Amino acid sequence: ERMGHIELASPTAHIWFLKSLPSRIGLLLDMPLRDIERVLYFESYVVIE
Amino acid sequence: TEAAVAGKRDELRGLKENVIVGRLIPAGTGYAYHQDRMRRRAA
Amino acid sequence: VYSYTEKKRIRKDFGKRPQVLDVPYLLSIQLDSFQKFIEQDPEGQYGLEAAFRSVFPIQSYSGNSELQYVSYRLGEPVFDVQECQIRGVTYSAPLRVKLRLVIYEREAPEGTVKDIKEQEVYMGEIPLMTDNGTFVINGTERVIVSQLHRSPGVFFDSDKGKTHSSGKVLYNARIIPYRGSWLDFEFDPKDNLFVRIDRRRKLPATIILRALNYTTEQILDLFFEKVIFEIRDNKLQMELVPERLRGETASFDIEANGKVYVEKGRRITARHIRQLEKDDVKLIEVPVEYIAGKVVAKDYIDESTGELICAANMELSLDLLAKLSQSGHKRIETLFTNDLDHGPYISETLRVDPTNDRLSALVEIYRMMRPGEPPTREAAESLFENLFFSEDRYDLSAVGRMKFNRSLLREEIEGSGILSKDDIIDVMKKLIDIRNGKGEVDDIDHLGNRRIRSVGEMAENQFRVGLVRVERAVKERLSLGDLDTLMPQDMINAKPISAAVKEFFGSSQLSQFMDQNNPLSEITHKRRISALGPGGLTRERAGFEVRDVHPTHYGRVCPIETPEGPNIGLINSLSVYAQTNEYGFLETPYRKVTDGVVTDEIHYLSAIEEGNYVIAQANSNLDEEGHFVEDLVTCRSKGESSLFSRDQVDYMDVSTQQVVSVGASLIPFLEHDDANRALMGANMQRQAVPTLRADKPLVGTGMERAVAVDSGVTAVAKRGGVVQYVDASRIVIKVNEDEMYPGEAGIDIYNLTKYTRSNQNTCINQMPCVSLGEPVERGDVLADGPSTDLGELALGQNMRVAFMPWNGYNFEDSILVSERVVQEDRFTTIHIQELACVSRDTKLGPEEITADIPNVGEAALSKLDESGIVYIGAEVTGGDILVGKVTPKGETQLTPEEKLLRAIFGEKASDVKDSSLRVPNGVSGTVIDVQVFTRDGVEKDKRALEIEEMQLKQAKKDLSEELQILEAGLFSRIRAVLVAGGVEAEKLDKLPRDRWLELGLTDEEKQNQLEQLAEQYDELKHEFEKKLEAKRRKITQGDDLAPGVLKIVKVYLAVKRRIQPGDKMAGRHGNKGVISKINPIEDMPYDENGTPVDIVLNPLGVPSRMNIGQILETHLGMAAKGIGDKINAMLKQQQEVAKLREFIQRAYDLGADVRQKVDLSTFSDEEVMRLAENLRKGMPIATPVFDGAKEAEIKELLKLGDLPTSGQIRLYDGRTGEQFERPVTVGYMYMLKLNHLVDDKMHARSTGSYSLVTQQPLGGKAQFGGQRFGEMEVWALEAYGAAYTLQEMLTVKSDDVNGRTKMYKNIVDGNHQMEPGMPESFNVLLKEIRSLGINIELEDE
Amino acid sequence: INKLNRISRQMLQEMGREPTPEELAERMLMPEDKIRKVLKIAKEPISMETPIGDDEDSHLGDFIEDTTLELPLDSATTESLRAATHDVLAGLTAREAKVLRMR
Amino acid sequence: DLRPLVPLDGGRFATSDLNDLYRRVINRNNRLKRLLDLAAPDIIVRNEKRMLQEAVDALLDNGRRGRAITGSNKRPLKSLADMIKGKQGRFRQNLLGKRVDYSGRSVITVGPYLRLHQCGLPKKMALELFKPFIYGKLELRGLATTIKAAKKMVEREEAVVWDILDEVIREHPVLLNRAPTLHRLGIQAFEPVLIEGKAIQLHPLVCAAYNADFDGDQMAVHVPLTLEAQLEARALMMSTNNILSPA
Amino acid sequence: RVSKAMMDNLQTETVINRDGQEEKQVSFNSIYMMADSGARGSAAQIRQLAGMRGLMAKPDGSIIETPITANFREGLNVLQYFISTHGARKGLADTALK
Amino acid sequence: EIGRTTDPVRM
Ligand SMILES: [Mg+2]
Repeated sequence: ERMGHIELASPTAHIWFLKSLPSRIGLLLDMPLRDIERVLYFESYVVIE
Repeated sequence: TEAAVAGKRDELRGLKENVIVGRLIPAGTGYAYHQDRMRRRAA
Repeated sequence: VYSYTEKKRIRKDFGKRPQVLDVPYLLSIQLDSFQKFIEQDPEGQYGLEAAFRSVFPIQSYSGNSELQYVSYRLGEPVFDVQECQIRGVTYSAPLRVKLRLVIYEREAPEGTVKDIKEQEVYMGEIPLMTDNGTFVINGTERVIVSQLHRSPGVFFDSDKGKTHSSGKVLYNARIIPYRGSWLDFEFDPKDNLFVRIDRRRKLPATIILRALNYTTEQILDLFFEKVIFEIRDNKLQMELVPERLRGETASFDIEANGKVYVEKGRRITARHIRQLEKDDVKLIEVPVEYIAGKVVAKDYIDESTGELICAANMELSLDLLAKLSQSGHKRIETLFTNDLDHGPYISETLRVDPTNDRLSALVEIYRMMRPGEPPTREAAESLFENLFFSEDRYDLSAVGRMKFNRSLLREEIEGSGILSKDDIIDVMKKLIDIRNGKGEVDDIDHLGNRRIRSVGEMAENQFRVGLVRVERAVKERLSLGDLDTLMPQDMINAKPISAAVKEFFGSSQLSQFMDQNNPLSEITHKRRISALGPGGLTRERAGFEVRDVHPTHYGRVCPIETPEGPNIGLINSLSVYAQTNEYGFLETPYRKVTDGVVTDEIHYLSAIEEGNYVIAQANSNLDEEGHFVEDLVTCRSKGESSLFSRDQVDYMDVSTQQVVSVGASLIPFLEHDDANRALMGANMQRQAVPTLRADKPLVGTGMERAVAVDSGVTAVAKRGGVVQYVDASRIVIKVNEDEMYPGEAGIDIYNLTKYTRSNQNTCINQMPCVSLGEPVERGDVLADGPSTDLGELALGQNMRVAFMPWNGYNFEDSILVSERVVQEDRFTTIHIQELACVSRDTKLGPEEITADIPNVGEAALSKLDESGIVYIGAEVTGGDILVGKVTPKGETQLTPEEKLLRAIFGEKASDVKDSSLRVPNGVSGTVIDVQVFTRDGVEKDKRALEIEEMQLKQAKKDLSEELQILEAGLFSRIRAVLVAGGVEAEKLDKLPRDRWLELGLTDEEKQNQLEQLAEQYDELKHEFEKKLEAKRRKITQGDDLAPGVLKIVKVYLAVKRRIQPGDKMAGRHGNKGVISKINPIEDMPYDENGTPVDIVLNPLGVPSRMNIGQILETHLGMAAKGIGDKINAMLKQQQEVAKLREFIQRAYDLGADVRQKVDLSTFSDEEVMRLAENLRKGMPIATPVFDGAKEAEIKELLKLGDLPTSGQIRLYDGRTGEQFERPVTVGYMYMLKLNHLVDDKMHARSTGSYSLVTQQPLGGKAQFGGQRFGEMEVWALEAYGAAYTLQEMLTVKSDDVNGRTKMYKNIVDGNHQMEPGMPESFNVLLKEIRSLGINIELEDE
Repeated sequence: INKLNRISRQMLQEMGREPTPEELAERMLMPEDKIRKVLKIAKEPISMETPIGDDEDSHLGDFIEDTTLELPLDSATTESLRAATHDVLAGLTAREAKVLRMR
Repeated sequence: DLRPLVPLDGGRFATSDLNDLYRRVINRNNRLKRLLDLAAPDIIVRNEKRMLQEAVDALLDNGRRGRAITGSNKRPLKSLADMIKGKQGRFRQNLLGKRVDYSGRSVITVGPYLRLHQCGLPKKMALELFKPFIYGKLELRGLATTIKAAKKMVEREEAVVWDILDEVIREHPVLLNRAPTLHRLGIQAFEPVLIEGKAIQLHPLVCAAYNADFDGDQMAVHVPLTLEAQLEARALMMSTNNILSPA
Repeated sequence: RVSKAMMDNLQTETVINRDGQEEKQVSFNSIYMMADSGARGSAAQIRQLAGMRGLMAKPDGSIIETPITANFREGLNVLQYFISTHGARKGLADTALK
Repeated sequence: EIGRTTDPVRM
């Protein structure tokens, strides 16, 4: 019953909210899935602020 | 994932749920239990 | 005419047609393919020789050194078969190879052999195929089923109309190599020719053409014709070819010679075209406005600027016509495209095709094949010339190339096993043809488009894989090569090769435990054409198209036998006479009929050769001459039958069985059953369990003598002769003087195989059927096997049935067996189990095999000798200790009240834990064999030494008899040279045979051969000494065992299961049915003489299932057992053998133009009485399958005995004693005993052992595990109101890990309460969801 | 372990067959029980989702029973022995019953 | 203990697959911490963060993003979403349809003497299924001092356990079942008759409901433990209460 | 016509005689009683046993143009049997997959 | 040429 955690060194996108057919991280940001993965694979930067 | 983002809440009130969660089906002999429980709440 | 061992019981045969082709050896698939594989091929064909010639010679990366094959060998097995099964090992043969490494000269590319080097090297082992086609992998005899996959080559398929809603049937040509990347063209509904490679994304199909450096001009050249246009003094007159106008409308007034042939808008009739041909109308003036719809072939460039006036593949716009006429071109050629017989598809594909130049095609293929990687020229070109053209990574091996050429209608049938420009371009031209309309697609379900991989070919493929896996390392290691520091053994592993071939043999979808609980099952499992396995479709992919019995299965695969259930028609089974073609395609024998005669030259035809000729029917009346007798005969030309002329048939069928498998030609009266019940019957008959007295099929089909001999179980003599010693465990044949070799002692010794467990736990046995001092002949049986009777396959036993409803104890399909069938012990089988008591090593200490177990009374250990193992012979029940094993325990605990109890009663808690082996619950048996495997370096206990002493006496005895037999032949040759001039009749053989040696004779080799005898004799002495010493070593050496296991013991039990309610039984015709009551003998219906009836089947099973076979076969079995009663009555009065001879001769001559002809006039009175005493029980009748006994002959036979014609007897009712109105059938249906025994079925679980992760019960009856109460039963309780039943059903009985112990406590306290709680598996569900990123908790209120 | 495997590969290419765990003692420098332990060091754990035939597509994990459980007959009998010792120790004197419930 | 590394007998361990997926995630995690401790070049820490994203990904759900990281044998690992999903997840396999104690099956057969409120049920299955009841009954009538004594008494199958079985059987329904349980009448509770043999004799008017041939069709006899479930098997589910099809 | 003939000969062909010449009632053909009670089988299966059986169709569904003219009391020869096998296996492969 | 691939090795 006792669970444990792992302190991820870098953040990491929960796959279900990124690849479920209507992509939740996608439509939340109003951003197509392809560009989000281009950011996640460390292909292309993304602007913030 | 949809219920997760939407924060959805399951109040059991079915037969499939009360079979999942291991308790009396609210159908036949269990119907009395569940009605009596609904009155035992909010009396 | 008959064998002396055939005159023991010669079977009547109602076969009206003559046999022309003996049923071939039913196990030639397995044996002949593997003998292809592991055998010297002095040529580059099949074998290991093929694999080594393919991969070798391995040569380094231009490193002036290469490694090259020389020759190979297969050493003999370390262990022959029986030792191999007893010991667990695989039965293999070390594969010695003679590699040879050579280094070249120094800095000379033509370098001479600098340093050659030769040494044979072990690379792997390979399991040898037994005498029968069964390998022995880990002491479990296995079979590699055949395989029926798609032939390599090109297959033009339709996918008709279902792909797209328009209904426009697409087309696609697929190229399937035997090894490598697929290659797949096709059309999309716009009719653009698309190419697919390994089934990736499509592409414009001219992309590969451009990758084959074909510029657009010669692509248009290849796929189209030419319409020429001359600028002849005004606006492009046309050079016309006549037939080009075909199927069109002349939309302009096409004249010629001042003769307007065609009016405008007028479709050119065939009259017009023949008229144009007659008039030779070539060059005709045309309005130029018609050449606005053409397409230029080449590219047109002016002379003045040299610029590109119009590119290749450009549809002519009249401005382009002006721009070209201004430059002065004579020829303006275009493409010839019609809607009908010449389509514009390569042109349109070129339109959509984005690429232009070969670099673009290569890079585009690369990007589709390797997305993401930046394409490079050398990388792209290597990828392309490695997809389809490297001899390494692609092959259409000669079957592929043959089918490829025959499909493209080439003329040669041999070629290079890689594609070429011609092959792909012809595939596209054939796909474009088959689009335009000429040609026909192929269907996968056509047994000429469906090959067979046997065992040899698949094992060879795995060995080839092993060789490439070693060639990679060989090249890696000759890269950094030295010259003399490495022999050819430091380079080459084996574990790659060995791992590959061994992991195929021991673990494949096609490598299964033999279904050996019958002879028929073994021999119908070796012969199995499975469509599953590697490189072939699956249960889910297919697909009812391949499941269905296609009309080219006639004589190649059985229609009616197929393992029904999830894979029906995926596991088709090869027919009686079908063989394998040279290339793998199935083929079957057919009699060549000449002009009118039916020549008996049988003549094998494959699946696509058959579709051309017109073949007769097997049951065609032809009489006395070889001519047909009718004026028109039924045949079949192309998947269809019809009446054909007498001088138009070409082939006749060999025999009337050649369409069925061997499983389904043992069924009498198959022609009378529905195909469905024959499927189920042919499919149950190989589950019949070998009973205790093999009987015989009282109504058979003659396929059973061969199913028993051509199997392995019966022990057939090799060389004829006369029997000399017949123990119940060996036969010893005094071979004849003629068949005996020139010099060797000819006596054959046959070590019968006594009670030994099979795979299905049954008991495979062998009894002698011979008698002491009786002649034998070659190819003759000596020993019945399990379920054989004098050489006929006896699967079950036949017993007097009766078709009447008997008070519902045979209600649905149930059977009402009388007590005399259980009382005569006639279905009592013998089952043999193998218990094991492994004795492992634990960190606390070794587990011992002591007989000093803690906590058991002396009466439990009375079956255990001092060493712990039970005595051979001692009938155990369920729960006895078979091997006392006790494991070291440490420091458990003591709860309070237990320290109290122990202190009160002065007991010292035990140091060691009971872990014995005990007989499983319910089972009885008599332990027929114990075996102890002691790891090397552990001190053998008492019983291991007793067993070694026993085995050693036995080995020494057997080998001593061997040495006697061999010394016999040595002195035989001796006397042969001395007797052949220099013989003494009595002056030499009185004194002993040892003074035989020391004698001489005058100057000759007889003067000589003094050293011949002495050398041979002392040679045999020394050689047999080392033989016996090697046997004493293999007995005495410490066995090899898994790591951390001290000693294994294998208590072998032999249970004798009788027959009882529940044990399923089933006749041959698909009438199955569970015994439902065992009546006393009195209660059975009894006929007028008082003979009770042994089984009471149900009347109401026949009209609905429609297996009328069981009724005709009841009737003819009754006739046969009637002749049995008549002959028994002639042998009780024992009047004369004249009357016997005449009577049996009457009963054999009966029939209507039968072929069985026996004359008992030539049978000696010593033989006719033996024949009769074999026929006392009832004259065995045959009935070849589609050729059987007709009904009129059955009645005639029933009149031969004094039985009644109807077959229906007045039965009385043994209870009330009053006749059953309306007479009932009685006959002897031959009834099998399927091994769905009920005492392998009953099971029950009060509380047992529970699963690990989700604390619920375990699987079924091996883990002692509760039933499954799945969703459908939950709905069936929700449909009632059982919400209490359901709650305890999925909470307390199953999962609630606290409530279930607290339920057991209540149930013993006389209190039936419960406490519901939360099932543990739901709570596992919460921790697993909650161990995602999700949070799922229980709102508490 | 890599030393054992490499010398075993050599011994197998050389001795023809597969060498026995005592001969590795002679080709290496081992007491021949150290090599028995080194071979006994277990290989990779069989993934508990190995497919096993069979009988509705069941994996190995369905077959590994639970060992830390205690079967309910011993739980019942512990309860029964608790009750028996209570009713027994009631038979003694109160002070002796307490000294024995405490000892 | 929901992803165990239990040692199956033989010195071989039998781990789960989540041990593999977590082991990989934590290895790539620790390595990324190092690659940030050495102040590494950018491309290496980017590669490591991609590998870690893949590892956490193949853990939470494998085969979803790109191709499945294959297990040790040769096979996709069963990551968590494959624990839950499918015909064999927790939801349909271990949670809706549980395996069950007090249950068994053997071949069915005819037995027409029966009244159609009873099913001939073998002595041996009945003594196996009804052992809690027998133990309680024996120590109640005092024929066996302790529970262990009662256990060995019914294992030796003396002449009193068969009397005690005939008495704790008497008015006690059991729930026969046939494998494809299409409609709600393919579970009907009968009253056992103790019958020699090893085949569950099933009444002949009942085959139309269960849809049973008697050529090998096995049936499962579950048991109503408690008192309310005996009452529901008698009133609701009995065989003389649904002689009309609910459709 | 063959089916109707077998049934007209199968159902009433018992001709009897009570204190007189001859009458005919429903028959006692054992297979006919089993088909007329409703116990097993319909007139279809009786048809296949007595009368000629069916017009077996190829796996296309394109019905063949020469029926299996022989019934299960006579013998289906090799051709007629091999044509029965098509539909036999189609029925089995359905009822597995329904 | 950025996307069109879900392999980390290629990236
Ligand atoms: Mg059935």
